[PDB]
Amino acid sequence: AATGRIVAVIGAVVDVQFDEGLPPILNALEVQGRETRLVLEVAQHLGESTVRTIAMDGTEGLVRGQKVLDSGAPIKIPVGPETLGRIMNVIGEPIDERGPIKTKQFAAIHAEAPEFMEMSVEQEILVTGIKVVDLLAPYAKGGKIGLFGGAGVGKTVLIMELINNVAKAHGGYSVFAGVGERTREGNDLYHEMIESGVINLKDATSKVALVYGQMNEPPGARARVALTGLTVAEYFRDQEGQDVLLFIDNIFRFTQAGSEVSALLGRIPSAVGYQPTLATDMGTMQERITTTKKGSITSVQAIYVPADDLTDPAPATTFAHLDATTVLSRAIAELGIYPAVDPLDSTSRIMDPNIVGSEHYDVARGVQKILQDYKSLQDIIAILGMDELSEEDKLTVSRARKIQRFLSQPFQVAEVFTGHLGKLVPLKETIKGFQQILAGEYDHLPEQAFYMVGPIEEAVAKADKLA
Amino acid sequence: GAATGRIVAVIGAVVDVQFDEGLPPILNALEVQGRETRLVLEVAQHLGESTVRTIAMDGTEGLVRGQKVLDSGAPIKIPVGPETLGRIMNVIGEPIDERGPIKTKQFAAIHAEAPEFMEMSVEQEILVTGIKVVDLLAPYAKGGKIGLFGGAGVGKTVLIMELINNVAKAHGGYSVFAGVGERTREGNDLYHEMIESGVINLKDATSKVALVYGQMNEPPGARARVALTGLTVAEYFRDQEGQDVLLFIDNIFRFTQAGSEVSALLGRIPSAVGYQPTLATDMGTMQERITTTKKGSITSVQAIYVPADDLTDPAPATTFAHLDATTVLSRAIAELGIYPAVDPLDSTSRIMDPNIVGSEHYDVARGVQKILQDYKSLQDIIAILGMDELSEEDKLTVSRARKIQRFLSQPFQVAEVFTGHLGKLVPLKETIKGFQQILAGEYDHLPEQAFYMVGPIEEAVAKADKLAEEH
Amino acid sequence: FRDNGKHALIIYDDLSKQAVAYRQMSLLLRRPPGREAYPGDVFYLHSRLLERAAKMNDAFGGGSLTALPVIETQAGDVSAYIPTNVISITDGQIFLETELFYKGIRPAINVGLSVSRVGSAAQTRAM
Amino acid sequence: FRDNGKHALIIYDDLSKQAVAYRQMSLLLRRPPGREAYPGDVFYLHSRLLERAAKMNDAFGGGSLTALPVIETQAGDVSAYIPTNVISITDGQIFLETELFYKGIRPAINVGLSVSRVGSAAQTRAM
Amino acid sequence: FRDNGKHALIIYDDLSKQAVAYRQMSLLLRRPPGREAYPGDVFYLHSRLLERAAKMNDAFGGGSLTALPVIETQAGDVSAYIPTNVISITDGQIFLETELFYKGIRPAINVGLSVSRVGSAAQTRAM
Amino acid sequence: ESTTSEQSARMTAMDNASKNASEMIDKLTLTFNRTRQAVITKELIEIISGAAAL
Ligand SMILES: Nc1ncnc2c1ncn2[C@@H]1O[C@H](COP(=O)(O)OP(=O)(O)O)[C@@H](O)[C@H]1O
Ligand SMILES: [Mg+2]
Repeated sequence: AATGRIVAVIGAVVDVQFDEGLPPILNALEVQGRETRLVLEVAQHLGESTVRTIAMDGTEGLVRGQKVLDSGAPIKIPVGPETLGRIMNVIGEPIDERGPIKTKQFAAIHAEAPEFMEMSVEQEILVTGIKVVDLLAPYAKGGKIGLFGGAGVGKTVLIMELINNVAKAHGGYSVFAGVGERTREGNDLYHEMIESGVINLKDATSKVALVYGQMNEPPGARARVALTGLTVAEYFRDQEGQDVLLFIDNIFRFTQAGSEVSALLGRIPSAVGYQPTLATDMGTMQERITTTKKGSITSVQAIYVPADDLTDPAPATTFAHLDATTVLSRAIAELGIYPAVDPLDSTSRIMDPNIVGSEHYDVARGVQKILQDYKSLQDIIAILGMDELSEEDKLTVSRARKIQRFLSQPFQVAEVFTGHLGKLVPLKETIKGFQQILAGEYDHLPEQAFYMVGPIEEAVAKADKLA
Repeated sequence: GAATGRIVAVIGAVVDVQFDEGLPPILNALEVQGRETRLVLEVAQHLGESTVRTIAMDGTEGLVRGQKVLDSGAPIKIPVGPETLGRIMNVIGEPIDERGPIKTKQFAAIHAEAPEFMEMSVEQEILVTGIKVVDLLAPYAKGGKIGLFGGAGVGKTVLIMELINNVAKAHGGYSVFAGVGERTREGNDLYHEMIESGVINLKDATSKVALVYGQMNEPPGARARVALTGLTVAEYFRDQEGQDVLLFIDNIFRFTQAGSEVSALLGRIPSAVGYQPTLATDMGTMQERITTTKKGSITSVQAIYVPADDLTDPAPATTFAHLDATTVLSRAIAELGIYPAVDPLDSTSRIMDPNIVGSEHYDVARGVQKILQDYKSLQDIIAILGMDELSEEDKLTVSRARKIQRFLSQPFQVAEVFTGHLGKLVPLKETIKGFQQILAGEYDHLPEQAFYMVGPIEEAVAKADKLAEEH
Repeated sequence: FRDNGKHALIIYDDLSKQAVAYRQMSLLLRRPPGREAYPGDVFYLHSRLLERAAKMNDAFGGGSLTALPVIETQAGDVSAYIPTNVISITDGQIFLETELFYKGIRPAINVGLSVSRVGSAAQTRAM
Repeated sequence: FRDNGKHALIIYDDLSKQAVAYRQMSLLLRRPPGREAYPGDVFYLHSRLLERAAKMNDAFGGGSLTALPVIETQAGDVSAYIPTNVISITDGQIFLETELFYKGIRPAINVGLSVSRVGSAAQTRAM
Repeated sequence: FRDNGKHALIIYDDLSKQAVAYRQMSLLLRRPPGREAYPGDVFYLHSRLLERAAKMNDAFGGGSLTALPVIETQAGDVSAYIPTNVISITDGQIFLETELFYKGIRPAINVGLSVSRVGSAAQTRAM
Repeated sequence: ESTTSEQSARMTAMDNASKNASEMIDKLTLTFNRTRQAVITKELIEIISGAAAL
């Protein structure tokens, strides 16, 4: 759509003067006369047939006068069923060098939100299969999750176990979207995913579609990575009707990169230093993840809290959209419990009897109670002694020890390491097992036999075999 | 004369001139005509259509637009040589003491470049001044660089005028005192404290100091260039003559801080907390000309004001790298009467090294600092448990540590008008021996008031006998 | 007085109100603000004032000119911008507090902190 | 030395003076400031530099490059602007305190506030 | 419904998000900010909206309009900039505590800090 | 008798100096957090207004 000469290059900001075919805002340009593709996405209009745009690769070797075309659309990306098991950057090019992605139709990355009369009005609960997550902090469908806990906690093994559970009972594929990630750790993620079974370099038996925008790529191309990993995630909602997942790592580097684009243009900053459009920019990304009538998109996002400040402007704005939290802490790994989930500091907004029912509420409020007093009398038994607690306190020692080991589970994606078969438990098998420990029907079981089993019938089975 | 420009815009202390014929380069000098005093403007920017942006060195009253401006062809040219000794001089090199003119045969333009990598003397030495905190804990070096930190009212004009007494009279080489923006009262004492003490002689030619004085009643473009008139007289004595020099500057924070007073009037966007965006560049342009090359040596002592006792301020915290030796005076110590106020756990030198000062000097000063950091972990217990709850080993720590803290204090000779005591000057061999014995236990039987304000350890037992006789 | 022989004394009540009359007067002349929108040369504003307070020699007349600048501070914090710029021009200080005034010490002078370069110790002989 | 099957090691000393040298250059080119008057692209300075350190593989030569960047904080404040970019980029930090330096522990390493993200794979089988 | 003798009720949810979406509209046109980078007139935004809830007398119909605004606070600060622009407008408050809601008392209404300046004189005699 | 009671009231009155210190730092972390954020904003408006006044 016409030819426009360049007229200014300042940093990661290019300035393109068209003649007739003036493109709309959010239109992707393509510079001609270069080695690999340099795209430019139009962000303003300035008058005098001049636009201004944010570059998405290095801005070196650009001469004042180069001819740049117009695609007549936004950034269009390969969207298909043959994009799983592959890796691409923000503008669709493959970077695992396994061959070009041979696809039929393309899709632009900028759309609008679902309509007011396309929503769903009855809240439902997306079971994953994990024991702690299903019960004490359940996921919604269409909901948004927060994942707290850095490296050294048992984190990436949780991500791959989610993807090997969503495709064994639900049938919806996923997307990974690393936003500004490390290039050194994008390869240990790729090479662990190969040997675990989710990406397969031989056939049509993949589950994840990696979209890596990495840390040495300019700030204009770091904000747009969660949209390109959202655009892929809608073909398995719109055009196929499945229950998509979507991982963003992490939700702070999406926010931090928006403040760099907004300060290269010239906009005056907000409170503590962020951009003025901080809640709308998070709005137009987070509103495209809903449960429409065809299918849904779920999301799982890791959050970094700067300077231990839970009222900082970036995690304040992100908490306004969340429907859950998950906290991975260093201490629960020391006990030997996997995954390292803190069941007292992990929440869920739909924890309410009108949404989850009556049976599920009066168990996840009972097993939430028995682990609160044990943290209190983890001091009285630590100073005064052992036999000096009451005989009704020799049962809050048992039933707060038998339970916090049954929050452990042998995963399936780490199959060769543990040597044990990966077990799955449905949502009525989580509830049937936790009720019988507060009822004390299995009060005659040692606290080690409640370790790395599946249903309630296995812990009992495991105990019989011992000794 | 060349390029007789014309004035167009006097906004503050930043005059802009417009040249018809010949544009002068950056860093020159310009001479405003028709004034009974000498006003010198230095070029700093080139704007387009033959207008430059200068900075005045005096008052900008009476500047009518359309006024002629001459040009000299070089930066500011001061006098220099041997005949500049026992004199006080202006920023543009003029007399301010009413003794007549400076008759020298050599001028030095104040803008030179830092000597290269292949002109760097590498050797370290030691230097003994006489003070039991300098010589024990942060020792100097012959040719090193020495900075005196600390807030306002903690003892920096006293500690720098005591080292002028100690070192700069028993020295064969010369000295220069450059006053970069301080009280004009304090610039009248040191002119008269050294006429009676023989360092300045007003009739013959055997003086051993030179003075450069531009004080804090001066416009903030002239309080940025007396730091450079200093080390241009203090470089002719190192390079041209092959001598040894001492460099005394008080205060060097007024060089940085008077660059923030004309930053935005020049046309720059201001950086963090209000400083100019060229902080660590105009500073390091100057603090690399104060070095010892292989033609001579310079031992530089500079007082460094820390604003509002905030050491993490960007004007002091970018000066901690241009220096070999730091003596940091605190205020919570000088409130206890301890004088010199020098912090024991914050001063630091490079030559504190078991291969230059010896492995007996080193084992002492790493046990003084280790028993003073052992004190502070007990002071948080005393505030709750009280003194008579501690064990008998920890009581022995507090008593020696308070004996050491009082023994680090020493009566200077310039406190003979403030306190009425008499002055000490302790040699190094006694300093090591005295502190070695308090750590051992050979003075565990004395009161603490013996150790306050003495010299050698043999004077701290001649006081514990007078206290017991007058009991 | 001072340039003719006699002895003067001058009180500025106060000098935190000669600064906000410079901040306003020189913002409407379109001069770019510094810290707390104060101009670049508030230190040069107070310093070119407080250095005329001389004590001349006896071959000029010997006259003197004392000065007693008053400074109001907010919440008793002395590390502000305009306080610290004028602490370091004066020889000594008199720190007036509030908990001294209310406990009963009036005039409420902190005699611990009220340091003074004693002025060649011209207290007097009997005192 | 990385493209040819050899190994190397580079020590930036220190990376908190490149970031001030860039900031002087931006704010005279009138590029718009941000927090602490750093430009917007200053995470882009230390991200494209500290990602060239790689461990290549057998089909490219078998080279290496290791980088130790040095960063100076100001009174234990690891939450300023530049010390929070470069903690997010790199693979661990080694944290030295001046309290341990005077209590007799030299080299003055804090063990609690230090980490390496790779760790036990980058050690010999005996250590 | 007010001006025709009928009785209305309006509920906003919430007025702190109208103020972050007016701050954006005023930063982007480069208007000077204030406390927490809020514009100079974030009071007149909410006063001229909440002045319109009135009760008219019997000449003008006798109809009424009741307004219940909603503000969100950050970890319990009732001395922030926006919650003291609405507390000094409305005729009372209904404080809800985040401590009382987790303990179990729901609706977690703090009875010691919730008042009504005018609604005391209008309730039923049975109560 | 008076030695046991002097020790077990040196335990209980030290728990209540430790509970009363947890409530004083959590009220002082919050005041610190707001005062930290309000000086980042304060110095930044000094620069935004320092550029745009040129
Ligand atoms: N021996 C001493 N040690 C410590 N302080 C002293 C001593 N003698 C006098 N003082 C007082 O300490 C103050 C230190 O101020 P001074 O060093 O003159 O200026 P600065 O503010 O630059 O430190 C002086 O006013 C003086 O009254
Ligand atoms: Mg002084």
